[PDB]
Amino acid sequence: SKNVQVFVEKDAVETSFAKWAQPGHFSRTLAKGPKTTTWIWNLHADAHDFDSQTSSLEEVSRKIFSAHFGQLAIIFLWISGMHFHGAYFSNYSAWLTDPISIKQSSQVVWPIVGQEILNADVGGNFQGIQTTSGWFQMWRAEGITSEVELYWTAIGGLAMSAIMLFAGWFHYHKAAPKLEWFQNAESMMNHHLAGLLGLGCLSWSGHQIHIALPINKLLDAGVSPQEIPLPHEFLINRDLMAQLYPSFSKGLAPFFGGNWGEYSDFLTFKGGLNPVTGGLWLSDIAHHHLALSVLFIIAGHMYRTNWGIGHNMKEILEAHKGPFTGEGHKGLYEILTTSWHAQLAINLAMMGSLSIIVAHHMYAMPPYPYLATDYATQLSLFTHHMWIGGFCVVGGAAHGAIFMVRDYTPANNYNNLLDRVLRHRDAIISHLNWVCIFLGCHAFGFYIHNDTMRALGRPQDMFSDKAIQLQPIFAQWIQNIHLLAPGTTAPNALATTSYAFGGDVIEVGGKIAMMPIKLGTADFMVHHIHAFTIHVTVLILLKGVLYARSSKLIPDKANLGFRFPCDGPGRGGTCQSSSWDHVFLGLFWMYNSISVVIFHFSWKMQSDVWGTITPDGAISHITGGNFAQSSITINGWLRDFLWSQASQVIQSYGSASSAYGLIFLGAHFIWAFSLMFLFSGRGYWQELIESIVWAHNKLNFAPTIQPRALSITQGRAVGLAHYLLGGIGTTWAFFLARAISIT
Amino acid sequence: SHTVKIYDTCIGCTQCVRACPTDVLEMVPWDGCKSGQIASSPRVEDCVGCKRCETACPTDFLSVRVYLGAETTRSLGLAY
Amino acid sequence: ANFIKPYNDDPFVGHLATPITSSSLTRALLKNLPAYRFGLTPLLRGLEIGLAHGYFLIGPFAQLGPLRNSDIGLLAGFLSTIGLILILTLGLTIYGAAAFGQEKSNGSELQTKKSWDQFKGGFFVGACGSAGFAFICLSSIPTFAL
Amino acid sequence: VDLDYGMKNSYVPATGGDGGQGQFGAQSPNDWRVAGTSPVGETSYAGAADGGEEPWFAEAISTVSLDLQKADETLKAFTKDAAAFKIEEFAAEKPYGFTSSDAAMEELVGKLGYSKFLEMSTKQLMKTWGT
Amino acid sequence: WVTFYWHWKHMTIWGGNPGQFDESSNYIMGWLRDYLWLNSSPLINGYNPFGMNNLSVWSWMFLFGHLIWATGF
Amino acid sequence: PFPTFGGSTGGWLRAAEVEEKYAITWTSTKEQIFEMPTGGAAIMRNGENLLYLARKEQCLALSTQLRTFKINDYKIYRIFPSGEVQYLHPKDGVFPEKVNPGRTSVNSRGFSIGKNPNPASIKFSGITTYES
Amino acid sequence: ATKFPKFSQALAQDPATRRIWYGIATAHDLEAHDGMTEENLYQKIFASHFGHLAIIFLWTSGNLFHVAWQGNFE
Ligand code: CLA
Ligand code: CLA
Ligand code: CLA
Ligand code: CLA
Ligand code: CLA
Ligand SMILES: CC1=C(/C=C/C(C)=C/C=C/C(C)=C/C=C/C=C(C)/C=C/C=C(C)/C=C/C2=C(C)CCCC2(C)C)C(C)(C)CCC1
Ligand SMILES: CC1=C(/C=C/C(C)=C/C=C/C(C)=C/C=C/C=C(C)/C=C/C=C(C)/C=C/C2=C(C)CCCC2(C)C)C(C)(C)CCC1
Repeated sequence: SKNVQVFVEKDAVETSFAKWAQPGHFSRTLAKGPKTTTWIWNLHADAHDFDSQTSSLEEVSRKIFSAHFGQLAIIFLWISGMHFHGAYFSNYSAWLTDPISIKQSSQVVWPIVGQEILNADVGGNFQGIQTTSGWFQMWRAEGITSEVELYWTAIGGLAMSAIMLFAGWFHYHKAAPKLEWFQNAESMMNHHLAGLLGLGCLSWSGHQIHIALPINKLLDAGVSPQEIPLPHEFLINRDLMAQLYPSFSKGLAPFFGGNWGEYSDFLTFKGGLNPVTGGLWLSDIAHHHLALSVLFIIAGHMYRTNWGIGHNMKEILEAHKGPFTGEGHKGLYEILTTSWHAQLAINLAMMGSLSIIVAHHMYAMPPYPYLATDYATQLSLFTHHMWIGGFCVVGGAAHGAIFMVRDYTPANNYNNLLDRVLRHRDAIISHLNWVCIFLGCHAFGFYIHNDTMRALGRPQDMFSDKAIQLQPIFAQWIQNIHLLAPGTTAPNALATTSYAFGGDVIEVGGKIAMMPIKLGTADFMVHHIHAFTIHVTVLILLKGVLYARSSKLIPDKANLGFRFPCDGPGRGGTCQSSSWDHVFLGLFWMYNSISVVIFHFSWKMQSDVWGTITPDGAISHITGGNFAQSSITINGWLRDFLWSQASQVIQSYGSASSAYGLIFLGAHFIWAFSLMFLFSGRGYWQELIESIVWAHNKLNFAPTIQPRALSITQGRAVGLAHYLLGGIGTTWAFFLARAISIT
Repeated sequence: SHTVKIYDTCIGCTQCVRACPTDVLEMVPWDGCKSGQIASSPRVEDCVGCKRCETACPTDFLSVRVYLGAETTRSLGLAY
Repeated sequence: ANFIKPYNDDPFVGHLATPITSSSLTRALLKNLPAYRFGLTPLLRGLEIGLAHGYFLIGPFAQLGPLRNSDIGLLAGFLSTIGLILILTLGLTIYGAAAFGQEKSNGSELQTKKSWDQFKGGFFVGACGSAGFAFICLSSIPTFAL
Repeated sequence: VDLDYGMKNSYVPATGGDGGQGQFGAQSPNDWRVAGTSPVGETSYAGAADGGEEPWFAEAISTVSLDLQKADETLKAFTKDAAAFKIEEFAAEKPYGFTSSDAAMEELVGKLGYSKFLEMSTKQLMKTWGT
Repeated sequence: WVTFYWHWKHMTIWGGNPGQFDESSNYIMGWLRDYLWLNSSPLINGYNPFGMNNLSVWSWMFLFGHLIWATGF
Repeated sequence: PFPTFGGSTGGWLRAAEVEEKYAITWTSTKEQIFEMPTGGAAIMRNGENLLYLARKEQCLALSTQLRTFKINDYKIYRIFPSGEVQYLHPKDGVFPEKVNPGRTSVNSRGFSIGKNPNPASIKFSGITTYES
Repeated sequence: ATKFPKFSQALAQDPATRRIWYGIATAHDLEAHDGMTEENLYQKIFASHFGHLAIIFLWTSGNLFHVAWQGNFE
């Protein structure tokens, strides 16, 4: 009948604790029982690989839907806890009254073992750990005002968490959807693009227009939080709103009529940052979401469902083919509607890419009240979202490779774009290799050249703004374009989207919130290094996807799998030739890439933006503008950045920042610890274990689960894990400790 | 190039000859085992040194041993 | 329409006939280059190649070298170029010895010892002379103004 | 067909650490170390293919191929001994009204082709040659 | 480890403050801050944005070493 | 009799023309799509098929795939630059995994792996323990 | 052998760059060279030792010379 219908099987899986007591039930091999320690590790590594646990897409699909509900439940509990801790263990009320002086804190340590030192004198007759997630600013923007409200949102969160968990159980054990239900992309997109995003934005705009905007205006004006009317009061008494925004008097009459102009009071396109709080005007944010909402809702009506009108994605994809691309995009629809791994690849890459964009756009255009001046929170958020993004992007590549090895079928892909790509893979990889070498030699060479020149007493031969100069002309041009846009290419706007492009210095509390950021030779040099790092990462990852099934060296790599240790010592050596290993190596380069980016942000900002400005025009940046002539050499980074900005962590003992010092050291230890897994091999360890077991046997006792050394692949994984934790952890402490002081 | 040797502990499981990626091993008639067959390495000039054969042997210690040695284009798996 | 086809109609060779690989433009340019052109003797082939490469090499040294701002900068640039040409010539000599051997017969085949030696000689003369020409040209630059 | 063409190579097995020439020789008789590309109207790799107007891609012009007819011959020559052993055993087992090994071969291979002949047990052969 | 111990102990003795080692050598942070960090100031300033001294060669080699070490990885 | 393929950059190189080359042949009952070791997809012809590769392993890998299609009549040859051809697999007409009377043992040692001689004993001899 | 690793036919007959790399790092393992008798081994080692001694003395000579010609000993 209808193309789109709901098909669900009742009572699919019985709920019992029997399987719980039978570890390894999901796998046929593991189910037999443990005979060596490898079984234990394999149990945990194959837990969520449903494709290998079952051969039916319906079953795999059912598990994924329910598992997702589980994650949602966890996320809800997390958010709930944060709000609760902000209601019972925080100084929000005090901060709300004096946001500039009091420091945000929402965690308190018990008075055990001198750990109390960690409870700092943040302010407002309160002692606790200074948090840096930015909760206080967000709550202020929403218009919380009280701590009772925080408690209630916490309760809502707990309730929501439970509902999600029930949903997971219900849709797996009692009402499990069939495969036909899952395979309805057009419907899903229509619903998710119009309901989840469109209605979501519209609903949020409602809160912002009726509750947040009015309260925040009063707060900024000076009204004491206790004197601001309760949220419900604004919703009921239109007169009160009319006082603040003199258009609510007209009511919704202007809206139904075409006179949307009358609502210019609260819907505006001002641009720039609020002078008092140093954040984007909420009026603009309200119009933003309202506009986006309309767009999303309209977009949700593009695909056919059950009424004839609409587009069928298959047709659109197949029609787009050209002279240089054979059958074009034929075959892609089936792939994306019959392979979860393929979908995850695209979705995961885009999600990670978004996080990176959020990081850039959220510092240049501060979105929350009193966020820019809080340097600690700004740095924390930028770095956090930069990392999340990197991991996700690499993950997308990984799952893309899993697709090629597990779901790719030659029959369904003849002369399509995918086939043609795999037919000239040598050309693609060869060229990218060259691009990477070119960029790397030229970009890093600049730094080495400068180091040598400065050391040889020849400063006039360096690539600097005072010698041979490499100016970023293109970027400088775009900046000017964006600066002059308000009033020209953007006539109805009133100010620059960001003061970074150009403008005046916005200061809040004697501290600089935003200032024009200029680009010179040093910036050129660093930006091109970023390009090199990203390009190399792509090379490793793309090579893995393209050569996943076969290679000149190992023609039958596909049969070996996605995660095999090697093929042997032959052919000169075939170690680490799997696609999994390419992901393994890619993560190391992603670490390098992101590390450089976050360091660039930290030094540039502390040198050319952040700081204090006097009543008159005197700007004193935190580091003093050293970036221009010091970041052009490697010695400069080691001395004027790492060595100098690390004075805080190393001298944190005896203070509330002591934890960071300990973690800094601990992270270094873990990083080094990992190098033993990354440089050694299973053979040595297995033999050592044999001798150790001899001792236990000599005393008449030994485990039946014979002790064995970690697999080759696991060894690499353990090493990478500790390596990443240690490296990121070290910077984490370094940044946070430094930031607390600079703030 | 490489040297592959078979020992008397073979049981004629044929698993090794079914794993070689370059047809270096064969099953020849023999009387020392119940199966009445033993493995041989007639074409070691095509051994790449993968050691897949060894991984397939079921005997306590490999009855088929591959000792890596002189390297040629064939043994180094060079298509170029 | 397919603008990419198997090279030489061999579906199994490791190459493809793309617009870049096999277009009238590419074919024409490569056919008339000194290296592959028809009729040129080994010496002349080297000469043309050398004349071309020497002229553009004096620039980098002259404008970005250690003594660029010195009055004798151009002279220094010339000397540097000559040095680089010598290094490259050593390479050519050594390559020929290893690739071709010690006694040859075919003759007039760039790929023989005698022909290679002649080719190398041409390169040296052309390169050094070309660099000198650039020195003379860069000594006084025309503004082409009426 | 020179069955020893491959064996007749320049490779010399070392004392210890080398499997040897094996069954079909360890290396090609010809040396891969040939020259590079040459100008139009010239040849480099001995019996190379003229690149015509595109000498740069001459190495992509195939000159080495397999004739299907010739393919049959190589199959027969390299498997001659095996066929001999097979027919010999068939002869040993008191063939019905046997004639000559060669004659029997022709008769037995006239039917059951040649490949099938090579893959058949003496028992099956005798059953087949009952007539 | 052996060489670090000898150097730091002697450095403090030569400097006239044997106490620094005596008290800060008990925990790891001391070694990092009062030895590696404190005594690296002359080296990292062999060549700076303001000039150079005879320790420039030693400064350059220090960075050179880090490169080779990491390249090994 | 070449299968239908549109070309790839993963085909053979100079070695195939100056050192050595390989070729596989088989017969099919239907036109079907297979994946070639070089990279890509091709359609076999209804009948005889011939394909050239640069390595024996590449050829034998394809044979494995062919067996899935229920094709067991494949033959592999090595063509030298001068035109000489060597029949390589199935060498005696019978696949190696099946014992064929008439095949002699090679490289066989009549003792357990642990009975090989001690390295010191064969010092300054040139032979190895496993060849001793 | 007729290639770079004259002491090893195996490496010499190698068609790759390994021939060069390994020949350099297996040069002083005289005991494993093709056709090595114990007598020759000892004799070659003895001579090699003379060379090492010479290098040590040349090194010492240089220090004295450079200090004397370009130093401030007096
Ligand atoms: C500091 C340590 C270090 C260095 C320098 C390199 C260097 C390199 N890695 Mg690498 N890598 C490292 C650590 C390092 N790695 C670690 C720890 C890992 C483990 C995860 C890896 C894993 C890894 C992978 C998986 C990949 C690389 C790749 C690369 C290459 C990138 C291409 C390039 O920029 O060439 C330029 C190289 C330079 C060193 C630039 C500096 C050299 C000077 C400044 C330029 C001019 C010098 C000139 C050429 C010669 C001068 C003559 C005279 C000095 C004698 C390059 C050779 C990629 C590759 O090979 O693709 C191309 C690749 O795929 N790396
Ligand atoms: C993201 C979630 C999250 C996180 C990380 C924290 C973290 C913290 N909370 Mg908190 N909290 C949360 C959510 C969260 N909370 C929520 C949602 C609520 C509302 C209910 C609260 C309510 C709350 C209160 C009321 C208090 C805290 C406190 C604390 C701190 C001490 C935690 C503690 O009890 O240590 C000690 C840990 C324990 C006593 C638990 C015992 C350990 C158990 C037994 C191990 C688990 C057994 C294991 C799972 C067995 C498996 C069986 C199988 C069936 C699974 C710590 C910083 C305390 C604090 O800060 O005091 C100053 C405090 O008083 N929280
Ligand atoms: C308009 C209807 C609608 C909405 C709102 C959603 C929303 C969602 N779907 Mg979805 N879906 C829909 C229709 C819809 N779907 C249809 C028709 C199909 C079949 C074609 C699917 C098939 C589908 C699959 C297969 C999956 C999803 C998933 C998801 C979640 C993605 C994760 C996320 O963004 O977290 C955002 C989280 C929240 C916003 C939390 C709230 C979530 C609740 C359920 C919102 C319900 C409305 C709420 C009660 C508000 C009522 C308004 C009232 C107050 C006035 C998200 C909650 C994924 C998932 O994780 O599911 C568990 C997933 O795997 N959907
Ligand atoms: C949307 C996110 C997402 C989802 C749903 C999946 C889902 C899946 N991935 Mg995948 N992946 C992702 C993101 C994701 N991945 C990312 C971002 C990366 C890049 C790092 C990868 C890299 C990756 C690889 C390389 C592999 C998978 C595999 C798998 C499959 C099995 C997972 C498994 O073994 O479970 C078991 C899960 C675990 C054992 C994880 C436990 C957590 C470990 C111990 C790390 C914990 C670190 C912790 C945070 C540090 C705390 C520090 C503290 C102690 C001090 C499954 C389909 C595997 C597979 O076979 O696919 C078919 C596989 O080989 N994925
Ligand atoms: C890789 C990056 C890099 C770059 C660009 C430079 C650049 C320079 N260095 Mg430096 N240097 C570097 C790394 C680098 N250095 C490193 C890593 C070290 C440490 C070993 C040094 C150590 C060093 C010293 C000690 C000195 C220099 C000097 C110089 C200058 C002289 C240039 C010269 O003679 O080149 C000659 C260049 C060429 C002959 C060829 C250039 C490449 C051509 C243009 C490529 C053309 C490609 C073409 C477009 C392809 C398409 C063709 C098609 C269209 C037909 C110049 C400013 C000298 C100086 O005075 O300093 C200012 C000097 O004394 N350098
Ligand atoms: C924070 C949080 C949360 C949340 C909460 C909320 C979110 C609340 C709210 C709720 C709400 C409050 C909602 C609302 C909604 C509304 C809406 C969504 C509206 C709509 C509209 C409409 C539907 C309209 C329609 C129409 C039109 C279009 C026009 C004409 C007429 C009509 C009617 C037809 C929770 C607790 C969960 C958890 C924790 C966190
Ligand atoms: C981008 C492009 C292009 C290209 C360009 C180029 C690449 C150029 C180059 C150019 C060049 C690179 C040139 C060169 C020239 C050279 C010369 C002009 C030389 C001369 C010499 C002479 C004249 C002589 C000398 C001598 C001798 C021989 C010896 C004795 C002495 C003397 C001195 C006499 C075109 C436009 C096409 C088009 C588009 C694309």
